[PDB]
Amino acid sequence: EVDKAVPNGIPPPQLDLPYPDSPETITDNLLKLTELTPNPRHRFLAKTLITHLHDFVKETSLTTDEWMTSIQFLTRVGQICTPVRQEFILLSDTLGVSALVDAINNPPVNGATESSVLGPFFTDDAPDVANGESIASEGKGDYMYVEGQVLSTDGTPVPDAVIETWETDAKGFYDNQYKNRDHPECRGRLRSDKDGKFAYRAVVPVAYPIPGDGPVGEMLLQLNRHNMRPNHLHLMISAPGYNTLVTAFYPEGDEYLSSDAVFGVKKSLVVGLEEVKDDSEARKRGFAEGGSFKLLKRDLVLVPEADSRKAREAFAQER
Amino acid sequence: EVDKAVPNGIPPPQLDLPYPDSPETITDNLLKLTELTPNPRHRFLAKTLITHLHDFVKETSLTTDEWMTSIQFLTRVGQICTPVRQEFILLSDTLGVSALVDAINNPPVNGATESSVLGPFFTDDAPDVANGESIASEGKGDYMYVEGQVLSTDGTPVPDAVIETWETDAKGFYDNQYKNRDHPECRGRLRSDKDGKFAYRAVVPVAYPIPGDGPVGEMLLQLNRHNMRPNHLHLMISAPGYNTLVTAFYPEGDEYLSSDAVFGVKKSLVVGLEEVKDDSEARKRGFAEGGSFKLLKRDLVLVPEADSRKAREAFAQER
Ligand SMILES: CCCCCCCCCCCCCCCCCCCC(=O)O[C@H](COC(=O)CCCCCCCCCCCCCC)COP(=O)(O)OCCN
Ligand SMILES: CCCCCCCCCCCCCCCCCCCC(=O)O[C@H](COC(=O)CCCCCCCCCCCCCC)COP(=O)(O)OCCN
Ligand SMILES: [Fe+3]
Ligand SMILES: [Fe+3]
Repeated sequence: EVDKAVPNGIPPPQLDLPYPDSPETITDNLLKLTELTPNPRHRFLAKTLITHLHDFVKETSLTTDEWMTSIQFLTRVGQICTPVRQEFILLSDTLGVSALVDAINNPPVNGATESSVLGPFFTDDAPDVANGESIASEGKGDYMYVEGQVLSTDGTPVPDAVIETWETDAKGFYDNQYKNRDHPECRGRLRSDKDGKFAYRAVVPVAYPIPGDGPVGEMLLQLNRHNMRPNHLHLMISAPGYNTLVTAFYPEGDEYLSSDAVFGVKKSLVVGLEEVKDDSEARKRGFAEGGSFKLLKRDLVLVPEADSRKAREAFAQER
Repeated sequence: EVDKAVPNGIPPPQLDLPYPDSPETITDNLLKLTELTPNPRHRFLAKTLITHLHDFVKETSLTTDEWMTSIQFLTRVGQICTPVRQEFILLSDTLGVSALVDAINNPPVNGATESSVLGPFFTDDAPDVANGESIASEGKGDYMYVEGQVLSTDGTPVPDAVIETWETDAKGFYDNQYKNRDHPECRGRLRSDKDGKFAYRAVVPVAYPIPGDGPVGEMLLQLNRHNMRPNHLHLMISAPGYNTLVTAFYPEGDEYLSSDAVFGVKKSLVVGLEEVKDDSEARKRGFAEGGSFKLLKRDLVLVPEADSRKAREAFAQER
């Protein structure tokens, strides 16, 4: 049995739509119809999409089998998605779309910190961590210290900003990739102080794979691409009056830096960690075993919300 | 909990991939990587796809919310697909892609019969119907007679071709849209005779809606488009040595002819049914109530398989 469908009530259009006598007329008629779309933003998106879609098909002479393979692929991508897995985001990520959209929507005007992709490992349950405390238990990897200031593009400190941070442990796992999730690990939620300063202890993150077991994984193998991300520390900074910044810093030295499978890496976000070999200083910062630590010293420069919106709308006129 | 992912074993590429310092470099790097795709057809498809995708994003300055809406839409489309519902095909259909691909892959060489979309109502269980017999029980709608000849493009009759035909009843339902499907209705499987001739009784099909209750239905309403198909009779003709023809004929007089929601209609496939007001002839053809019938007289011209393939690859030279 199959459902009886129901007419949606839209009338036959009063437009000149000649019966297609060649493949081009399909496109022409569809584009004519698209002009009936009443929201002009929707109309623009629809028109531009259709043109690209039809041009793609014409340029490639897509075959029946290739079209059907595409259909089945897109279907399987949707069907593997769950509240804990977003294969369509992963497809957007690996095809560079996520990163391109992210850039366009968060233009780094006036020397702002650049954004980078969020990925799937953010949790809204990270513990509160005071400045100087650790997001990582002892034994989760090599010591790293992170510090800087949250500032406006004009240089003014931003107090009370919320800084969410998360990363892998030394094995390349986020805390929710373990069976025993008794307590959060390698993540924290901080607040910039009254001078906009923040500091915390952490571990040196490591490279890791994105999901290669579903359709996106199959695609990467046909493209002879890897499914790896280089090491990074995630940060998300929010503060009323500013454009929320979702970003990451990528330590130098990782062989995947130039070929991030999701195009998170940006030049300004690759950081050279400083080796601090000063046992006294290490212990004073609260590293329990002292010795030495890698230092990641970086400010987080936020764009006032009105400036971000203005930049985006002004740049969208060019394009 | 989330799965540990696994590296796919592809190495970091030895390519010059500068860390993006502007959004354009995302695209440049992705296109460079794409050259590692080993199958040159895949490489071509991937490259063309990526360029269109990235151009679409740049031209529109797609917003974060629009991107996320798209993601969620595509997800829902996949998730509603089942063995009995293909919402991705419906999306391809309503955006004209299915019809465009179908045309390109079944070029009407030497004025052969043009193809048209299959839709979802084909069944491989249709009963055998002898020439002159009916695919429709009495009381399923207005009488129609269908006849013609199956031929090669050189004019040679094609004997023993298998002709699958199906259609709605006068209420606009296919047989599998009813609770009681004890037996097939308004469908049949014929064989062309030794002179390539076929003939059968049927009913005049009627306009009907495609599924409007899923994501594609929501999209059509935002585009101020209807979800209707004009009246049509489906045919699928197969014969060893020839390109299988999936087509449909669309009776004149239907207000949706110019605006088929899935772009099945083609100029050559619109047919003017002849009103035969001849009680005697109606009875002689086996119409039980006599009176009158509409006549659909159309030949089915098949392309020899080698010719179809040649035409397609020659046309792909242009593009
Ligand atoms: C907007 C204008 C531009 C759009 C125009 C076209 C969109 C629809 C048509 C898709 C065309 C398909 C051809 C692309 C091929 C690329 C990869 C080729 C290699 C390959 O074999 O990949 C298989 C299928 O991948 C695939 O099927 C990849 C499909 C990619 C889908 C298109 C983009 C998805 C959306 C991205 C994010 C959405 C954000 C919203 C803006 C993987 O399968 P396999 O190798 O295991 O087996 C089948 C192999 N013979
Ligand atoms: C070869 C295989 C082929 C497979 C088929 C091709 C696949 C191509 C991709 C199709 C994506 C279309 C998704 C649009 C969903 C819109 C409908 C959602 C439901 C709903 O009621 O949403 C409304 C949106 O309608 C609207 O937005 C109506 C306007 C429709 C515009 C369509 C273009 C939008 C951007 C899509 C980019 C995808 C990249 C290419 C793969 C309100 O929500 P809203 O108003 O906020 O929605 C704006 C963001 N779209
Ligand atoms: Fe990550
Ligand atoms: Fe139909």
